[PDB]
Amino acid sequence: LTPAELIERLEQAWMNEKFAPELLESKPEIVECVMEQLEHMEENEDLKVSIHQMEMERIRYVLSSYLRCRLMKIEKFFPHVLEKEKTRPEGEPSSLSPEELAFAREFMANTESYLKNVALKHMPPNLQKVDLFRAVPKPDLDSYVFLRVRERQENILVEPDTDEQRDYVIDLEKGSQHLIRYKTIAPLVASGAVQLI
Amino acid sequence: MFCEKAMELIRELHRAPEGQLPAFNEDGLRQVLEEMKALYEQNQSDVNEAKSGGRSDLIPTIKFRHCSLLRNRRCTVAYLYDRLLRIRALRWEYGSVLPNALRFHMAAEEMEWFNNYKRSLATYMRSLGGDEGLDITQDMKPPK
Amino acid sequence: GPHMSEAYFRVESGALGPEENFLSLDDILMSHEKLPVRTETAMPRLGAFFDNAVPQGSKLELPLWLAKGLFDNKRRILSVELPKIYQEGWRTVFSADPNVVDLHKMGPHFYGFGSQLLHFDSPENADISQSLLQTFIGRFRRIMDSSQNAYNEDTSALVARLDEMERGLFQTGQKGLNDFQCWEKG
Amino acid sequence: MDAAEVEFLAEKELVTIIPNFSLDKIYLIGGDLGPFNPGLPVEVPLWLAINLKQRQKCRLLPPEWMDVEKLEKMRDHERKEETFTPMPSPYYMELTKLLLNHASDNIPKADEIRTLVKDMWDTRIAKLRVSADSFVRQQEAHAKLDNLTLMEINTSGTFLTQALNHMYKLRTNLQ
Repeated sequence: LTPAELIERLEQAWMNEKFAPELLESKPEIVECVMEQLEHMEENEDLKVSIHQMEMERIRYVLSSYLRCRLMKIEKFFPHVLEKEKTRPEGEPSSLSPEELAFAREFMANTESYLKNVALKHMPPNLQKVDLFRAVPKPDLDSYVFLRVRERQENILVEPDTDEQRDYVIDLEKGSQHLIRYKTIAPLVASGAVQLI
Repeated sequence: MFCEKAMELIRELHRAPEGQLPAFNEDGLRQVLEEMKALYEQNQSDVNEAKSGGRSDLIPTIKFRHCSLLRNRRCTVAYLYDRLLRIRALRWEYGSVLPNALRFHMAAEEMEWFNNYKRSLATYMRSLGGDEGLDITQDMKPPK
Repeated sequence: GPHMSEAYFRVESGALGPEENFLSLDDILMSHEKLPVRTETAMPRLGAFFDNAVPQGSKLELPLWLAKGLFDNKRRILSVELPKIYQEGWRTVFSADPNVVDLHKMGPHFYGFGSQLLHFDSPENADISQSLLQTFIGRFRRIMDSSQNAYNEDTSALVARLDEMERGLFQTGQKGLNDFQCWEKG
Repeated sequence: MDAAEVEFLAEKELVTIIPNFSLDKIYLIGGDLGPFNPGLPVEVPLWLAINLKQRQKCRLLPPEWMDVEKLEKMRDHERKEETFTPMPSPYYMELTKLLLNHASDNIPKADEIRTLVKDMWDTRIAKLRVSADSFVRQQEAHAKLDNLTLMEINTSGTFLTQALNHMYKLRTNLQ
């Protein structure tokens, strides 16, 4: 994977994460390799130095934004992000890096402890327990999103409402742009077939 | 009747714009917890009169107090939770050290939650790369 | 801090769907709004708020959360009444021109409250539901035009007539347009 | 996503400059640039072009599509179409903005270009509101918008998705 391709995949993940209503798959290969590239370029005529530094800043910003985006999602849906990872089948791609997982567990422990000490333990006997998995909203997979097709895919399911007889299918042509519920095309975001914008 | 005090907590917060953190309402919190205590006690005796007096005619009043208990609890948790969401924003907007005027409106337990969050975040960011990882609380805007 | 709006993740509302969000401050304010109800049984030791009991068949205005709690398909404890604003008269009037109605005065959570009103399995549920949807569809354009300042009209008069959810949507349209214009300047 | 971030992406587009300095082929992550030679044309990322420009180390050349006559026809073509027509660039608003703000003295009839580009934008966003209104009135659950650019999509984007999200919930709150 070329350094150029690396930055390209970084920006793709950055955009997908921005618009997807749920936390997407962890991309260790990208974060780590980009971090290295940034450190290797830290090992530093002047015009050439300025230009290199300028590109570094561009890459830095994208990585930082992407990472902040993922932390925001982790914090908003911490109980669901943890439950999904706990039940993930061995072998399936994870949506949490080791560090994000630790961070999420800590956010959970910190919040439960706070709620327990400040109010929960002071409530009637059978009202002291609050299931945060049920109290905290889950990611709304029905959210609408715009996308760009980078790899052709036929038979995308469109479900206007609750009545299945209204369902129909469409084809996603390379280079086309669409507006649709995220839920139906979710697996295409994961594989790279489409790009959220 | 019941749960009016709990609503004061909610309104006070909802009126505070841009994540502003108003003073922790200790009295409101106390009074709600006290209302829940009373409600629980009255229901305990009534559920007893309905167990030793054939007062199944008290069930309506019983569920009534029960709904009020769940409501008081919902408001309490929502209030406290939202405040934590604003306190969390403080770390990103003002940094590791909070202005004392901002700390003044926080409860002792909230400062503790803040410090634990501060530490977890620092640890996370420190793990990103080789040397001191990466401070993602910086570079909030794209290069000029 | 003005830009602290991005680091503050308030729990959003869920009242437009099946259930409201437990931690949503807005849904909590919404479910506090009163609803017309008639008791189907006496409630001992409670008349003080309205054995010092509350007579059956009493006409009461109870907050939505309590009404929900004491309700069940059967008229066991309560029988719920639809607010006039969601009855045939008003929905026919809404049908003539959705934009003419002040949803702040008749709200402020018109869509949210009306959506949660469906939990009382009223015979008119289908009509209530269709009405909420068509009302939104009919005021959508006015909201997009104004929030994006398409005609250079003062938006103050429109904002005052928007329900809480519409105000949020309006704010988003304004934010997106404003952001672009400022980027356009400096 | 903010307009600034959309511009960030636009800044990756290649533009042609006339350097007034000498420089060896630089090896940047994402593409080698140059070599750079005085008075000779070379393609570089828009962000570099803008920086060098500010350093008074080059002059920017107007993209071929950034021409009055051409822009007038595109604008006219846009009006006759019900859907959105292919734009000269995926970032025409950004290239016009940045080029006129940092190299207007290098763009012929800059004022006329600014006016035409603005009218192109005004024409398209009006068409967007119209299209969105009919999309909503027919309660559609999907639409194709092949020629809308990122800046145009993003400016109305959050508004449109939130509105549709509210509608989807209103259309499914019974079943």
